[PDB]
Amino acid sequence: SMNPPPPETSNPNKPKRQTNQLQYLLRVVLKTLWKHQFAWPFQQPVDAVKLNLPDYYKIIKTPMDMGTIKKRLENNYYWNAQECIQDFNTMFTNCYIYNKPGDDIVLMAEALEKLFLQKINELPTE
Ligand SMILES: Cc1nnn(C2CCNCC2)c1-c1cccc(Oc2cc(Br)ccc2Br)n1
Ligand SMILES: [Cl-]
Ligand SMILES: [Cl-]
Repeated sequence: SMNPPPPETSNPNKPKRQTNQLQYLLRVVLKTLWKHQFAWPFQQPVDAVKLNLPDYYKIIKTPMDMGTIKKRLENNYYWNAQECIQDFNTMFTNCYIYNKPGDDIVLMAEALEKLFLQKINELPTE
């Protein structure tokens, strides 16, 4: 197919945790970023058929998006907060890798990344 399968959101053998930091990543970080005016391109996997981008998955080999992250958090997919943070990082970096400095989508990712970093500086630590 032209679209690869989307990243998994379940994996029965993988060991899982529920932690306060992961709960905060869902309730506060993800759900706030989700409502930002620039969130919509990032709310679902890139559909290369819909978007007419036969090169997207030629370039991006570790796709990630906030819809996948949301489902992973809801399904308790992660072991720890850093694992989820890594998925956000992959999503932003993919956008920079596929696009160009100054593109509208890159301006959006830059703004979202700054907001993300601001929110993860407030991760509960106690
Ligand atoms: C993520 C992501 N990373 N790159 N892209 C496009 C950006 C445009 N070029 C091809 C790659 C997306 C993406 C995902 C869903 C919808 C969507 O829609 C657009 C958004 C803008 Br802002 C501008 C134009 C479009 Br179409 N873009
Ligand atoms: Cl647990
Ligand atoms: Cl199309």
